[PDB]
Formats: sequence, C-alpha cells, structure tokens
Amino acid sequence: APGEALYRQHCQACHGAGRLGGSGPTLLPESLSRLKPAQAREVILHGRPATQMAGFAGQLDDAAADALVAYLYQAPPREPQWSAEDIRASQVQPHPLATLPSRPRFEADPLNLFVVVESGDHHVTILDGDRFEPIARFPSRYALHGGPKFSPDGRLVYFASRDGWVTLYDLYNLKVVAEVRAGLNTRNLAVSDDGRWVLVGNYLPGNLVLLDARDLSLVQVIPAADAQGQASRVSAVYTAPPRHSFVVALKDVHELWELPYANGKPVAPKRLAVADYLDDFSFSPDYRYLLGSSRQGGEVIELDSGARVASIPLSGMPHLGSGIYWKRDGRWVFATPNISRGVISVIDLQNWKPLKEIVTDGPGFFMRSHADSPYAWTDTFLGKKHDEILLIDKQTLEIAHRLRPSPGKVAGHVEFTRDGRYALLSVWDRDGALVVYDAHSLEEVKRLPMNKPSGKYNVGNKIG
Ligand code: HEC
Repeated sequence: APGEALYRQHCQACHGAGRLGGSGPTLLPESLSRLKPAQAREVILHGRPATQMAGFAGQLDDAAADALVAYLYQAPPREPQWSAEDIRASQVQPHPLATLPSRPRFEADPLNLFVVVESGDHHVTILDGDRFEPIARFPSRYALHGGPKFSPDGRLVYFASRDGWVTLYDLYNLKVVAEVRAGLNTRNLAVSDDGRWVLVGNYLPGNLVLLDARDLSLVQVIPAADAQGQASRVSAVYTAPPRHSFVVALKDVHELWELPYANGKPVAPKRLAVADYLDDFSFSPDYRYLLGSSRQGGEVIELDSGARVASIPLSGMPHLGSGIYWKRDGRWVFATPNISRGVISVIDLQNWKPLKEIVTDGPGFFMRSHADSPYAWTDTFLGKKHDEILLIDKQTLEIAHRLRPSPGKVAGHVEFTRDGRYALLSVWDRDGALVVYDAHSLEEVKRLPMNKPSGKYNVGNKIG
C-alpha cells in the first residue's frame, strides 16, 4: 500500500517501526480512538501548534495525506505483540529507591501535596497544598491516562500513559525512580493496599501486567480471557483495600475478576460470571457491593458470591465510576453524574431505590466531596454549556451554589486540600488554569495559569 511507504520515509523516524511509537506517540488504531481521521489529517498537514509534530503539507499532496490517514486507522494484518521480554527490555531505573534517602527534600507538608496533570503540554506539577505553589515540574509520558495512584504512605506516585508506559515518581526526592512499558494501549493501573504490587490493565495486548511496585520490574503477564478461552480487553483495574484484592473489569467477556494478594503476588483470578458486559465499577463504602453499568443501567453485584442483588435503571448511561457516597439522615446515599443526559441521580443504598433525580444543564463527568464540605461538587463537563461547577447540598439535594471560574471555557474536576478548607478546580483550556477556592466562603483565592490542566490529586485525601 502507498501509506506504508510514505510512513517509512516520513514518519517512522519518530513514531517508530510498526507505529509502536518513539520520539512521537503510538499511532495504532487503538491509540487514535479519540482522534477523528479528519483531525489526524489536519495534524499531518499543518502540524500541532507548539509541539515537535510539524506539518507536511509542503512534502505531500492530498492523495498522500489521505493514504497516510487510511494506513494509520487500518488494522494491521496481524495484531501487534508486547511480550514479557519486550516489557523487561523497556525497564529503566534512573534513581533506584535503594539509593535514595527517605526524607522529604522540601519543607511543604507531604500529605497536602497535589499532583497536577498538565495535559496540554504533558507535564506534571507537584504543588504545595498550603502555599499553592509548585515545588517541582517535570515532563511526563505522552497522554497520561486514568489519574495517578499512590503508595499507601503517599510517598510514591504511579502514572500510566495511553501508549503503555508506567512511571514511578518519588515525591520525597522529586525524582523519577523507574519506568517500564507494560503494553501498547493501556487503560489504567492500580496499586495494592499493602504497597507491594502495581496491576496494569491493557487494551492492547488484552492482558493484565503485574509489576513490583518498588522498581516496576515485571512479575507476570496475565492474559485476559474468559473461562472458555475468549480473549478480552481489560476495561479498568481497581483496588479493594478491605478485601486485599484487585478487581478487574473486562470489556469483551461475561466475566469480572477478583485477584487477591493477601497471600502473595496476585496471579490467579477468581472468576465471577456476569449476565451482561459490565465495566465502570463503583464500590460501596464497605466494598461488599460492586455497582456497574451494563451494556444493556446500573447493576448491583455482591462481590463474594457474584450474585446480582439489584438493578437500577437510570436515564441515559450514568457514569457510575465517578459517583460518590455520603450520609444523608443517617443512611448511606449514592449520587452519580451522567454521560448522555443532564441529570445527577441520587440512589438510596439501604434498598438501592432511587431517591431524587437532580436535573442539570447538561451531562457531567466528575464528582467529588469532602467530610468537611456540605456539598457534592460536580459539573456539566460534557454539555454544550460547560463552564460551571455545581455545588449540590448533601441534605436538600439541590444545586445550592454555582462556580464559574472562566466564563465560556470548559470547567471540570474538583479536588480538596487534606483538611477540606480549599477546593481546586480545573479550567480545561489551552489558556486554562488551576483555580483555588475557599471551600466554605466559596470565593476565589488564587489562580495558576496552565495549558489544559486535567486532574489534580491530593496525597492526604487519596490515601485517607
Ligand atoms: C518527529 C520529529 C516526528 C515525525 C517525523 C513525525 N511525527 Fe507525528 N508526531 C510527533 C510528535 C512528537 C507528536 C506528538 C505531538 C504532541 O501533541 O505533543 C506527533 C503527533 C502525531 C499525531 C497525533 C497523534 C495523537 O495521539 O494525537 C499524528 C496523527 C501524527 N503525528 C502523524 C504523523 C505522520 C503521518 C507522520 C509522517 C507523515 C509524522 N507524524 C511524522 C513527532 C513526529
């Protein structure tokens, strides 16, 4: 085909042999699932503003650009592999933990640090959570995915990237400890509650990759396949601390997995049959129940027996993974945003009966709160109107307040300081910002300019 030859001559230098990546990102069909071919075409011709991807309009014509786009989105004749041997060969260890002191090199409170993902230019900022000033900034792997995870004591932070790279960062020494490429297209990762294991959930290959959390060395590649042998992508991996287990959502088979690690490296799944494909898990506070979205509403499964105990039909497809729990009149309640409709659904835990449907302007994506806050903070991140953060009173279940940090720009995602006194909102824009708010007065206290900040993650709240 003409695309391949054009690719070798003009592209392989940076995007690598087989489109696996190199200087530039991986360019497999899975890698480009969020990039429409017309957008890829414009990137190839004119480049990406303010990056190392320059335009090629002067080197190739319309037919050559179309040929290249067609090649990038075409499935290869055989699926690319990423073996145990590939994984081990990719490990690097610039600052092994054995060689580093175990003392914070800074004066900021280690438990109030924010890890801030700067997705516009693929950097990470480490923020002093009391001064709201950076103590470190470093370039990350391209297109971080899934939000960072922490070691149990909050000293170490683990990043996963779209194209399969895992990064271990030591917050005390402000240094990259190790990196490894666990797959070719990665969904997210999870850290065991005893701090020993990293479990990586991959789309490509369809597998789980188990790493030693101290140096990102390979422990075992676990192919994702149901009991009948049918291959599957991993949708997401989660930690269930009271069960000392990983819980795995599988994209393409009627199974979900629990991998216990109390007795050692979690290499053997306990398989639980599900009636329908189930991903985007949420866990009840006691981790006895799993709330998932089925390909057909919400499904409540008991983890031990795997029995389906209740079904909750809700408008549109609710984003159960982002839902949160709190006590309202001395009884657990659960609230979830929605991907296609503009509503916040509130469910009663005791009976799994819906309590109230709070109507909003548009579909949202994020939800957060704090023991010290009387509101649940959410958004309409996915709607046509999307510059407002909504504060839903935990008791009245109504939008009590609204926050509009940058009128006209996408506002979304909220994280608090460890004591809940301040809330940090992201304006997801090239001319974006991290906006600090007093969580009780609700007034803007500070604003940090950033290129498309996405999530920020408070050590204290993430490990508490
Ligand atoms: C190195 C100097 C490169 C060469 C030669 C080519 N590309 Fe590239 N490309 C490169 C980088 C560093 C990046 C990432 C830029 C960023 O956002 O930080 C890219 C990006 C792309 C993309 C977008 C991928 C995405 O995930 O959004 C595409 C579609 C792409 N590049 C295609 C492409 C083609 C077809 C090339 C030869 C014709 C080519 N690139 C050359 C680095 C480099």
